[PDB]
Amino acid sequence: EIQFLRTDDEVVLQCTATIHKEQQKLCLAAEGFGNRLCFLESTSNSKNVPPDLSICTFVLEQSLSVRALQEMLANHRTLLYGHAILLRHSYSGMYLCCLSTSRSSTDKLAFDVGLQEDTTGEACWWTIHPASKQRSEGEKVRVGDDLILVSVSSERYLHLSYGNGSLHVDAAFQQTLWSVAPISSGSEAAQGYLIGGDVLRLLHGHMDECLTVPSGEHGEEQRRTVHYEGGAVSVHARSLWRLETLRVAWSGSHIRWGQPFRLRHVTTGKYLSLMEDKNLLLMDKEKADVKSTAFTFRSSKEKLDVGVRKEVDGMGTSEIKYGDSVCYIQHVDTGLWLTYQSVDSIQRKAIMHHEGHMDDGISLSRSQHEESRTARVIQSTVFLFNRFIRGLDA
Amino acid sequence: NANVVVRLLIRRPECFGPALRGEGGNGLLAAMEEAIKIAEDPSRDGPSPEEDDTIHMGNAIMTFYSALIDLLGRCAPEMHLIHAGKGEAIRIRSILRSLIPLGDLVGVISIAFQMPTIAKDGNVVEPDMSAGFCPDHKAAMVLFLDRVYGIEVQDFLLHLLEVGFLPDLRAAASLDTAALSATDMALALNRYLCTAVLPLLTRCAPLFAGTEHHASLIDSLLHTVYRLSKGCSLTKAQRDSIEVCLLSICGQLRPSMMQHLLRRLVFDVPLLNEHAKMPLKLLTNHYERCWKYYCLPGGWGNFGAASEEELHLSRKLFWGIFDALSQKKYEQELFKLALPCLSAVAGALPPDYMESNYVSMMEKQSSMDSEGNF
Repeated sequence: EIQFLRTDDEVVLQCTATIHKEQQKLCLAAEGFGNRLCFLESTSNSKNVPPDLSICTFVLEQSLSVRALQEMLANHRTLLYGHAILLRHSYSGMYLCCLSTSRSSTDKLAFDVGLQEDTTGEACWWTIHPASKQRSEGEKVRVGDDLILVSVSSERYLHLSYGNGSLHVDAAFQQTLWSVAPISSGSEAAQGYLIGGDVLRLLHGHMDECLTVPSGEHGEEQRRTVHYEGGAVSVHARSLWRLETLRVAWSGSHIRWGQPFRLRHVTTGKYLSLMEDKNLLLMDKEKADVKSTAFTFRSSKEKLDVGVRKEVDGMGTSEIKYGDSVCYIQHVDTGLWLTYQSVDSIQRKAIMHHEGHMDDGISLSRSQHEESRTARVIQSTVFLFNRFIRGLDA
Repeated sequence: NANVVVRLLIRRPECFGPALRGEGGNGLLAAMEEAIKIAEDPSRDGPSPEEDDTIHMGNAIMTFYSALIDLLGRCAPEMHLIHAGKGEAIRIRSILRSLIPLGDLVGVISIAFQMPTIAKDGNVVEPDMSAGFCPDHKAAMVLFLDRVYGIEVQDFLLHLLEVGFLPDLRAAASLDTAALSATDMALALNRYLCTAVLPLLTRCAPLFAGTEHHASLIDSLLHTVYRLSKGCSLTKAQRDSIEVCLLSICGQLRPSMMQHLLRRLVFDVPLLNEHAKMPLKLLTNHYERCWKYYCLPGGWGNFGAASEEELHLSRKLFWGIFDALSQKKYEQELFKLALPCLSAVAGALPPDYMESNYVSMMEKQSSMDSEGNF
């Protein structure tokens, strides 16, 4: 009747902040490539700023008992309270641990939390403990429970640091209640069907032209427009879009018709949006709002709407299928339908018209994991190198 | 019990004191100077409207911090478990090391003591122990540093000796006058040294081998320890502890370094009193261990050979001991102990050694006198 958190599940660790008497939900985040430290990503401002859950999702590999872990170190399981767990960062493939080196956040005793390549040692392992009197050691862990992770290495709880002006995550002797939200489970997923948080290409027309931004012009200002192109762009990196749902919990569930989502350009990091003048334009994460960056997939151009459909907690039912299914993008608020400008590789512009054209359906093609990782690395490298260049110029 | 206590103490960090709470904390050392300042300040130390009614708050703070340090050091795991590699023991020691930095311990050890002083009237003025910094506070820091961090590096050992241990030794030696010997401070400092510092330097004897660079520090340590041993108010256990410490240090020490100590030995051991027995053992052990240095023309390959001034020292040592034993009334134990020393010195001296017609010009009898040795 009630789901239990088991191994091989993808989740996000959440914490509650009460800065200036404001209840804020935050997630444990880490950009594994490059900066090894862990930071906090806000999810309370999802209506105003998109959370980056791709670097917040973690995978639960193993849930061993304490003595079994001790024996192993000397040499689809369900989690139980008092078991040590290994959390793998989904994007990086690395494991959460205590770095044993502190940035001295006004606490000599506290230790930093980061990612480690090797599973060897007791630093990567964390022991989960109940927060409420209802749960006891040995009990199954409910999906909606508050948990307190304890590092085997330093015996320090995973802590939320209010002391510094910027909220930090560290291993401290004070305990913090962490909430585990189920993103997706790999076993329940259906192969070949669209799921949340998946990198894909939007293939349109007869030549299978893919929606893309202009090629590298050395200007992010010029790389902010959207158009249809065909050829090698379909195998290039600037034609990859990440579909991000507005819901935090079960964000990896099967995408259903009429479900709002945000389309993020992986290489540039900007979210697809509609301007006031009825023109598509990529926008920054700070300015990416629901009002402008919300889009839905619809089976047909029929005027009658799907209406309201209740979100279900779980994998859901697979409706949109890669390749076979034909989809039409409609803005959630304005109701406009994505269409080609029909002006004459092809370099045809993409606008949104309230009727559109009869040939406006596009297919979906899944992107390989290596290609998506490479595009994300390109993003994370170009951002840092642009910052370095601007600093050098200043 | 120690593993449970450490876990509970880190679960509730309030028990560590405001200095070690971790946020806005000045550290153990700065807490010690803050307590010292409170101790000299009359307002905070006293109630400010004879000991059961009056708490000295600064001394109470020092005692609390010393007790916490002592408890944590005693909670530190035994070294045999760490050598065997018990992960729990390693984790406990790492937690304690993170809790207490080594620099704070070194600073607190380097904190100086107030010396009782004689006045015009002839009465020693003595600062009351219930208010101020006391050697028992030092003892806890020493115990923590030994049990948790450990002394395994020659550089760290010599730095510690330079900063914190030698000043206390010299103060104890300077407090060896007849009037100041019976003072509370002298007794407390002697007890602290003989219980904590000297056994530490005795167990860290092998680290004293390669100390050619720091010759002056080792010479000063040896002379100060010897004068402290010559002191009178010492107890039997303290005197034995100093004997063992000096014998352990001198044995591992290189032959060339104790040249300055032999100069004071040759002037005191001919007296053949009760105080000369430890010099007898020291001379016997040294001249038995390092006879190659003196007898062989090449000597030890690494240490080398004598400068002929050490040879003159050994010659007059041998002759003084022999003549003093000849004129001395036969005491069986003293005459049984002196003979090994005499034989070792006789073996060490080359049988073809020239007695130096050019004696050392201006010998230091006047600077180094019979009473007060200076």
